[PDB]
Amino acid sequence: MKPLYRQLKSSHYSSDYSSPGYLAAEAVYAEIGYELDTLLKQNPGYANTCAVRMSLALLKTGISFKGRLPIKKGAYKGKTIEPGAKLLADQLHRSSSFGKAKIFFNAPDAEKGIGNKKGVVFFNKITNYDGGHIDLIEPENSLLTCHSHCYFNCKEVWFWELS
Amino acid sequence: SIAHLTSDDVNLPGSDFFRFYRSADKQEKEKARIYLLGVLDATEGKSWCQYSQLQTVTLQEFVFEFFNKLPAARLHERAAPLIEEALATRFPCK
Repeated sequence: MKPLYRQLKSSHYSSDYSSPGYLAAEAVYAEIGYELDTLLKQNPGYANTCAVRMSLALLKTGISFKGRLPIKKGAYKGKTIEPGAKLLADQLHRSSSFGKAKIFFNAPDAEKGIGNKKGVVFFNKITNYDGGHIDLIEPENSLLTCHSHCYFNCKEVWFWELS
Repeated sequence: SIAHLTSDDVNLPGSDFFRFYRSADKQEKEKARIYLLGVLDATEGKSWCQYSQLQTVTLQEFVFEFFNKLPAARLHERAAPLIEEALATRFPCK
């Protein structure tokens, strides 16, 4: 069943170097039995870790999903990580206990729609980047802030509210 | 050292950049990230590749990690070439 926002955040490693929840990509990959440098040589795209981080947060909160990257070490050995943001989002949307996301087609709609709520956000098709970004979002003052980074410069914003 | 980052701070040392880059003041951190943006735009597609493959948060993380592991002696070098080195060595154009 659907996790509380604070529990999910507590199991989520921010990729924002200035965040109190920060953990670097080398340490993130090491936890699941991968060497960052090996992965980067296969594909530079592995440097983008938002979906890796979200996958891990989901596992740590007992949420089921299919991933492509097998976990080699630690508590979740035998489970899988989904390293692609869109693929992970598509799965949470099409087939999970989060249910279907609310879909916004522009940033103003997304900002008004999310409002004072918190939960999981997916930024679909970011300007100047071939892909998206999945993260946690919550209000701070009267602005929305993401655990790692917000990308409202995108085609669509998907949102799953958490309590 | 430099007190706070301004557009007049040419030949910005690595140590000063890295201080502003980590600032608790959100406007100061943003200014440092904009200095970075200028360096990124000046070097992307030339010494390192590339925007289509790498998010800005990704670029920012790897720049931080490079600076964070840098021997203290190298922080006297100019911020821009250090940033360039960080990305050129991990994400070369192929």
